[PDB]
Amino acid sequence: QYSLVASLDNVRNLSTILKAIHFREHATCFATKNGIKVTVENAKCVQANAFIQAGIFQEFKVQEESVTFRINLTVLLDCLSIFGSSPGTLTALRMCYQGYGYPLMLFLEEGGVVTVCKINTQEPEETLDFDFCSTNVINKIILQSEGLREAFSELDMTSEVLQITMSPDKPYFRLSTFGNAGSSHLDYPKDSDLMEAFHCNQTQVNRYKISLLKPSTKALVLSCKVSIRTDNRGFLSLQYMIRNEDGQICFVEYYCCPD
Amino acid sequence: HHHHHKFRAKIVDGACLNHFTRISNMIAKLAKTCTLRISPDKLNFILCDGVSMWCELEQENFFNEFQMEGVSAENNEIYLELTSENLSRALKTAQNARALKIKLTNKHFPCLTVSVELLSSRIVTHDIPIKVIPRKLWKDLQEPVVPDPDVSIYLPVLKTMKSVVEKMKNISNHLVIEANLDGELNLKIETELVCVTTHFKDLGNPPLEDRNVEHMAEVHIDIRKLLQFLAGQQVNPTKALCNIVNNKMVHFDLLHEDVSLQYFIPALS
Amino acid sequence: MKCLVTGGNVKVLGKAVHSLSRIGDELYLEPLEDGLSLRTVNSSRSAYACFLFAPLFFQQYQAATPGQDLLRCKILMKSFLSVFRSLAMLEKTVEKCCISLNSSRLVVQLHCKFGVRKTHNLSFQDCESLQAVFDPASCPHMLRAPARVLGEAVLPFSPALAEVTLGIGRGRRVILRSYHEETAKAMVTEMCLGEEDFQQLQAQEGVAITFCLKEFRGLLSFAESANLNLSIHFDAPGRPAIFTIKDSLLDGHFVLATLS
Amino acid sequence: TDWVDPSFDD
Repeated sequence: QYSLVASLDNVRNLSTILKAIHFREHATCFATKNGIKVTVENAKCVQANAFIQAGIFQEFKVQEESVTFRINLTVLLDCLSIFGSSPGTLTALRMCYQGYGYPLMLFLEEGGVVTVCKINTQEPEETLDFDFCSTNVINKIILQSEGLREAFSELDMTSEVLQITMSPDKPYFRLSTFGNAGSSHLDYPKDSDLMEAFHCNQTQVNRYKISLLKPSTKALVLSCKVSIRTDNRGFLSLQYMIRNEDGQICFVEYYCCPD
Repeated sequence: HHHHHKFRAKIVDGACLNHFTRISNMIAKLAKTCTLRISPDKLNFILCDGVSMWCELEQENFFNEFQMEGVSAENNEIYLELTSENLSRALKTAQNARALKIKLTNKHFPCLTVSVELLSSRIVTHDIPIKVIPRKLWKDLQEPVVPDPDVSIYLPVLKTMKSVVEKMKNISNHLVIEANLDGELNLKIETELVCVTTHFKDLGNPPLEDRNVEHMAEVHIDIRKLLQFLAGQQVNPTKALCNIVNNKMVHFDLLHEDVSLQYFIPALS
Repeated sequence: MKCLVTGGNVKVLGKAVHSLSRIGDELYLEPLEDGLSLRTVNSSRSAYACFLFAPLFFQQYQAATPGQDLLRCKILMKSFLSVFRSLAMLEKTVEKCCISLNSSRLVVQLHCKFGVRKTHNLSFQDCESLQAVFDPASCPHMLRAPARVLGEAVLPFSPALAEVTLGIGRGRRVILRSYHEETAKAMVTEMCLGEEDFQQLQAQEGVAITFCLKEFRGLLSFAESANLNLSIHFDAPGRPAIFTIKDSLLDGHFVLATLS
Repeated sequence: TDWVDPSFDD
């Protein structure tokens, strides 16, 4: 009967990753046999995708070969964390979506206490397609997230753009901002211990609206590794390898158009 | 600007000292202004806004020295209005202190003077401005008349309630709290976009034209006032009763260690 | 000018900038023969703060800018504070800090772990010297105590308390009392200290001065985290109070006006 | 919409 049935012994395996893309009020959800993909977009330039594969869930059954509904992400996250944001004391989740015109059902249980949520779903609007293929990627860098987490959290937000330079030559990998105070450059050498993979065949310099890229910090903090790619269009791809509380690996992705 | 009443007290027991601090901290959250009642055997903190609060301390259980007298022997009481934050700030020094002295003074103006002895000796003196309430108004500062509840039920873990309520606050400001005589209590918020219901069970009920045990008594309240009360409960009490008068009021009867706390939240509509 | 800072002194420099930022909105830089001078004043110029870093505080110190006159400049405090805003990261990540004059911008390079380099190109304004002489020895009254003692003394007050009164009472007691300018009354808080807490107390009894606590916290915070002694030199009410700290290779002194 | 295509050296 139910189009989508998902269950978790630990609700944080869903809520934690969703928080990393929470920079808009609403989000589009896609449920296939692979798992759940939640998409958040803004200004038709930036898009964040959270991927929670079926293997994460203790139970994940889907009927039709694609179930898509839009929802209030803020309300969803409020409900998923209804028993607190800092609990061996877990909170089980059972997620049920009947179909079009029906609300998303959430059954959360902690210590015998049961919270039942029913969130109405809106008309899904067309999800942007950034058409980002690996066969068109010019430069690619994989970094240890820990050594970049706090340096990124500090980039001057008074600046309008974040300029990313990737090059086979010095400074190899540079993040630049241009705010009121002046110029600021953050450089990572290709020989660095933070640099796990360096594949820059061509010098590329792209600029992106920093307001669009700022929420990706949330993903960076949760990630253990981060992959940075630009293509022949200048489009940016940020992929975050996230290890949840069960040691399982899920992914968050950020696309952003050039400025 | 004279007053023929007086009050002097002292705390030397560290447990009582920390305990006295937690209470002032709790009160500061519930209201900005509070009335302190001093009697030869008790201290009361009174709120009467529209939420009422009756907090009662038995003096012998905190003070090793305690002495007071009202204006008259017949009416041996003292009613003091003060800003809750002032007492809280003053008593934050008293936490893990060596000794605490409190005294009614009138240096520049009538004050509740809190002297705190810190150990290197260092003395911190807080002069808490107080408003002496005339005897005429004492009638408006008595114990609240407790109506017979339709349902009385033991509260769940207050820390669990707080977590649920504060997250529910992010969604709506109108909360329905309901309970029956079958150990069940629900917290319900409901908007056009989302309905949220939290189910507590096996809570138990205190004993004593009887009603169905499954019949649910409820009341619509301001969720911020419930959250106010729950946030002020840093520690889970030895006794936590939830009394509901259907569509009129919820009454919380708490007893933790020495301290009794009566909190009343009126129906919103 | 070129100033190269290494080791623990990097965080120390950062703490000084933090301390100065709680006084004024503009940071004045002036490399001298006896070291780098960082100064500021509050909006009404009723407060004056100065940190002097000895040449040997730096791994490399060149006051002169070859081809230029001697640097006398000011930068927006918030801008300079931004470079050192997280002290916890200064310690863990930053190994070296280089401050130099490129002739357009003031360059601050942070040489960090794993070969990471962060470069700040700050804009500045050529301006007047902020040097002003305030001799402590001219003050009749003084006291000295560990900064942590005074930190404890100020703890009971509200964080929003603007002004505090420092006074000398009977029994050579040192009194800190909250000050309030007068239709609802404010709670008066008085911290009372024994002279045992003080390393030196040279002040007639009955003498009291009222100054800005917010600004006093600024200097005190630096001296606390460095575990240094703090001297307070003062005179009559209405006359400025001079707050001094001394380390092996740096000097810090704050000058605060007092109420009349 | 397509599932994630990890670019990590896994």
